[PDB]
Amino acid sequence: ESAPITAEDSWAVISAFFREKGLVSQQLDSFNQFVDYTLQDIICEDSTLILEQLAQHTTESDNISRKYEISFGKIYVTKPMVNESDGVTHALYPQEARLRNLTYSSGLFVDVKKRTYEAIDVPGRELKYELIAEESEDDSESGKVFIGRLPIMLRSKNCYLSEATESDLYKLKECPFDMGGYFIINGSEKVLIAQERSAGNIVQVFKKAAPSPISHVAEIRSSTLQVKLYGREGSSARTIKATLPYIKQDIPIVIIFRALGIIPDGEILEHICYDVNDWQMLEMLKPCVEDGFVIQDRETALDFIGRRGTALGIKKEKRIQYAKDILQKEFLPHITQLEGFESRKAFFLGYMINRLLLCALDRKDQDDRDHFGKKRLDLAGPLLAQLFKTLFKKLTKDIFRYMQRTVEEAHDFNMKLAINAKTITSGLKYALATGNWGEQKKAMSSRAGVSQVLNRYTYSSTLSHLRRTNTPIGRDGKLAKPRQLHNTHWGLVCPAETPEGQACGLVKNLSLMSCISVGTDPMPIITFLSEWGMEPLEDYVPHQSPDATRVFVNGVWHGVHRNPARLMETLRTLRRKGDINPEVSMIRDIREKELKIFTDAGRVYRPLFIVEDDESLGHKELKVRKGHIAKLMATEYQDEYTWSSLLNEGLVEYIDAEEEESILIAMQPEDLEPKRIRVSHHATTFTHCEIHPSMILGVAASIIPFPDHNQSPRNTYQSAMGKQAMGVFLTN
Amino acid sequence: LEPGHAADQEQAKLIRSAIEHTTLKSVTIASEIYYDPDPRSTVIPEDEEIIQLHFSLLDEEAEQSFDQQSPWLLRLELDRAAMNDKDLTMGQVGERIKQTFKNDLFVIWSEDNDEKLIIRCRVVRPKSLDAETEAEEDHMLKKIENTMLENITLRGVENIERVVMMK
Amino acid sequence: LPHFSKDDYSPESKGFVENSYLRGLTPQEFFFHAMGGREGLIDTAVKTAETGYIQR
Amino acid sequence: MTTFRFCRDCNNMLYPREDKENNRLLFECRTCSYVEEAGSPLVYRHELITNIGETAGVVQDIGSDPTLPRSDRECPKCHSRENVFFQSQQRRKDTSMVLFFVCLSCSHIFTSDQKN
Amino acid sequence: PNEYNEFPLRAIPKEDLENMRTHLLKFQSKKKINPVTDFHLPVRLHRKEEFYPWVMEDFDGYNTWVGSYEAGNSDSYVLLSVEDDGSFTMIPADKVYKFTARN
Amino acid sequence: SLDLDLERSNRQVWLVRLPMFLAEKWRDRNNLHGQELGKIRINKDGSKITLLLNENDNDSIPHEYDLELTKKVVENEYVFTEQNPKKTAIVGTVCHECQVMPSMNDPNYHKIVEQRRNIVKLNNK
Repeated sequence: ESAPITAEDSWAVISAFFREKGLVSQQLDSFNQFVDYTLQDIICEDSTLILEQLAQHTTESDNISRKYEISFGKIYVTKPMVNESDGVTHALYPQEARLRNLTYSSGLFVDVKKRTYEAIDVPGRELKYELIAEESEDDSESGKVFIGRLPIMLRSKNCYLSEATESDLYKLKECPFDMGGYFIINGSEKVLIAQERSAGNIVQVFKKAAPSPISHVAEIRSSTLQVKLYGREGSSARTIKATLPYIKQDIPIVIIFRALGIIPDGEILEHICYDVNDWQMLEMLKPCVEDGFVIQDRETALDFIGRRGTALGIKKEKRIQYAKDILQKEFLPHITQLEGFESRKAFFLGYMINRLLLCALDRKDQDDRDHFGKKRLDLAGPLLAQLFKTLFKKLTKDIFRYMQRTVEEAHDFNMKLAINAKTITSGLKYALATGNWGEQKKAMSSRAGVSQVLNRYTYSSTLSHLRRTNTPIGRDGKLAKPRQLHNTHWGLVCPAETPEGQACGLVKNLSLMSCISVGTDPMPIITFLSEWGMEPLEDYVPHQSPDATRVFVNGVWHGVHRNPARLMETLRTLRRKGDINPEVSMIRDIREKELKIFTDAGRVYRPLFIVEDDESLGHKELKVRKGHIAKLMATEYQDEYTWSSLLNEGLVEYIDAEEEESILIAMQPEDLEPKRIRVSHHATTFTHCEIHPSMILGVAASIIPFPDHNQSPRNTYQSAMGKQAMGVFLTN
Repeated sequence: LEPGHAADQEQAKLIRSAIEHTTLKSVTIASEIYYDPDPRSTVIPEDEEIIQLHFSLLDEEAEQSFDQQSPWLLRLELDRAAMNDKDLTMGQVGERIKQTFKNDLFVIWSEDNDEKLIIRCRVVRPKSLDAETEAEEDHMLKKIENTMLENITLRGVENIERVVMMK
Repeated sequence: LPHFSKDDYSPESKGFVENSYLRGLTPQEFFFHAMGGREGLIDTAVKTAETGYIQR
Repeated sequence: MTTFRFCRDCNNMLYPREDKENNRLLFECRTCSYVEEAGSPLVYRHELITNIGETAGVVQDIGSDPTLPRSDRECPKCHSRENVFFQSQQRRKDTSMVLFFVCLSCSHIFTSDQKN
Repeated sequence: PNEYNEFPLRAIPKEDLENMRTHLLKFQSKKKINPVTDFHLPVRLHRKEEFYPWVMEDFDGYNTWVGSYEAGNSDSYVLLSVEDDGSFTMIPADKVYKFTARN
Repeated sequence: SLDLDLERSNRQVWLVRLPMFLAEKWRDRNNLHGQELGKIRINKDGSKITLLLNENDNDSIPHEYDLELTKKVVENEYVFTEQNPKKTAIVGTVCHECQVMPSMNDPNYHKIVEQRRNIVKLNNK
């Protein structure tokens, strides 16, 4: 029962995987995340609306200043239903929406509370408002203000189809072979194809050809910061300059450090360079010190900043305050926004310029822009959140404008009249139907093709359509590198199946087991990380400990550490034992002494096995055994013991395209022990195994027989032509 | 090449050297900007041997101009291989054209037989320089040293980066 | 590829297919063959248009 | 090899200056009155081409990287036959393919090129 | 090796903390600065709520320190005041200020 | 309100870092009345330090934690107090830096880490 594993067990585990997740799980999970959590936060961002009407001083009775406060509360979502022209209300089902050209959607209810404050406007004195009237109907059903209608994706949590059995689907006349994952808009089925994006909060070092004085560039997007190094290699003149937002001329780096709060010159180099012995680092930083030593004053730099604003002739002190506020408000917002976090910003700027200068000293290379680990996929959820935020902002602006208008006439406003509930509904319906992802007024410049009409020609065509990703680069753009297949696509993208013509390589189809992460909070991770022996970045001195690992969380440096091996072992223990959900990625780079933790959304991951060293057998072996496979067979035939049972026991692990840079995988299980030509790989420190190589293929190419005896373009051609065969697209 | 020189490699390499663009920055393994406060004597033993060579080999005008030599030095440790590749004699090419161009930089230079080819490039300026000017030694000399490395052409024709032999 | 070791220069690790279409391709050489084919696919799909413009 | 020198008062780097009546070099801080006596006529250095031997880079805890290969060569110091080996980690274009071996036990660095 | 010493853990009541507001006073220097010699008593400390930075000037004006508030110190520090009985009393930390010397 | 009280500032003061939950639990006002709430134990070699909470406290909190040394020598840190221009008084100079971690021997660690799991699951973004 302690025996090794054979490929039959691999197919057993895959059978369990598809019996648990499904082929369209990504859309459903993104929609559930959006509806349950993000929708509440989008309104809670802008709950309070304030009107401050000062006294017109026309008469004594007009000397009272007024304040109006509007606040929002919970969100309630009903099951989809329709009200006919007669005013009768009945629950709407997909058949009626399809036949009658309706729109599958539901209604949204939000709590609203109002407050009125009145103060006596005494000139020369601060206004002291007092609570007088507060309208809050939380104790009655009239408090739920109807705000709009939201489309519903099939088979999601709200839809009636979620809990339907086979006889339920037949009496309602469903195809049991239908999976959901699409909207019904205007009586036609629509689907949202995943949209590819380049990640943010990651410093990237580039390079330039030299007809121009530019030599290197360091980029970060949080708001953008460019710290450029000018001066050719080997010359005496070295310049390092940063380009801040709303500052045009630009100013050097030592001036930035002086303005930021680090006055002494010796501390600058402790911020930049983390190795005392290296002399080339300081040699390249010498001209910066020489030029920045002339001015020991923040205020000259702040005067530099003040002149370049649109307003001209401002007094010096106001310019000082403005330039002071620019740093904490718009300079690297992804670290912090509130006041007093200057040490973190100074160290992060030092780290960025350190990495730029390291690349400038040929110790490393340019960042690869094609690496699939630096790309995120936007599903229905994020796109809906974007559009909902925009429309809600416009709607609340309109409410404020109308309420001001009715205050001008001294008329009480009806909250059920100030709201134009048609704005949200019309905007969402127009965006989903036309596909132009933007406002109706500015739809010309918005993204297109985001929403497409589902293809039902054959069943495999529906399957292939619900699993498609688009790379929003100009399809006539002559950039060859995004088109070509890249080393990081192993197991996450189908190599065979791609369109032909102008969309070659730009349209991608996932493999059978490449899921996507939903999103999770980073705060508990940071709290635990500081709990288990992490020194904060405030109390970090380079010279006391020059061999300290740096610690990152989603691209913001929080400090250092001294013994990282046990931290990684404990972190992976907790990730494997369910204390943290396995969608979080945790990489360690030994060569540069770095730790990176990612908890964001949009990362493609695939399952893999786990290799551990068994001393009783004297060598390594998988954690999985014949007992687990027997339990899987028992549960499958009984259709308990499921895929999550394997996951929580530390038998499988989800690996993205970034952690893969620091692992070793044995492809066949028998390759882990000490026709065709199969070579015995020299490795002996294996960490994971491939569940099965066949899964590196999509859904289209999983029907060719013996695909490896074929030239690859032939596999591509059949993956194309498999969507034009005639057959039973649905059993109903 | 010419009909006579076509079959022999040596005239071909002479022509190849005579065509390629050669500049000072390419021929210095260490064109190091050093402090040269008193060029009369140094601490490094290697340049000390070269010192007495020219100090017994300088004319009366050079003896008068001893004070014109900059308080900083272009100390040229020159690579033997690069110098011999372009058939570049140390003295004639190092000094004739360089002093002829603007009478800007004088040199104490050794014969090629020394194990370390060390040149001392000391710029020449009138003593009539202003007090504020004379105080800012480094300010003039770093700039003129950069303009010296970049803008002096020992031999060759412009814009031709490489020349290569083929059969 | 994640199945190799750092600084590997052997032919089988750098895209050499020692099998045949009658024998069968192992996964890694299958992947490398796929990239090789993708190159020519792209070539046709775009340089059709460029050559069209030149011809006109 | 010129080294930066910081003033003992405000940590600012010391600028050179000359003393004509004694003809001696000094380092002064432009912000305070500190002056210190120069010990050598070597203040600045500008090399052009780097004749640096290729370096293995960071070595600390390199034996726990599981993507690094192995070898059975014998240690020249502790006579152990297990070690890690890798190519030069400096990314110059023209670097040769000369290996570097780090011993498992004594953490000793050596190369496969035994040139006398 | 199991010999240990005994330090009881005491605290300071609310009546003393009400009129005693604590503030972490941090000086930036590369040298061990002590007020016994480097400060000529008395010292003048004022603010010229966190908008005005702290200013600590000596009687002769030679030693002037300007202190700014550093925020985001997520570590809630504690003060361990030693009493006459050798016990340690806890004092919660309210604010942290960093001082630098005037040029 | 100008002079500094240095008459009793000669004694060295420990610098200890407490965990967030433990520190917040120790900010309780009712327990500030000079009550003896815990004790420390120092090894003969001084490498291992154990903090044991007194039994007078509720059994809902772990009664054992361990301490680790960050810097063997700690310099240029002073502890002050300010009371009612405000009158300031230095308390002393900092001697050692130590950090608190939960003890594995006390099972209550798991419980609070269980609560940590309870913290992890509820909040979402």
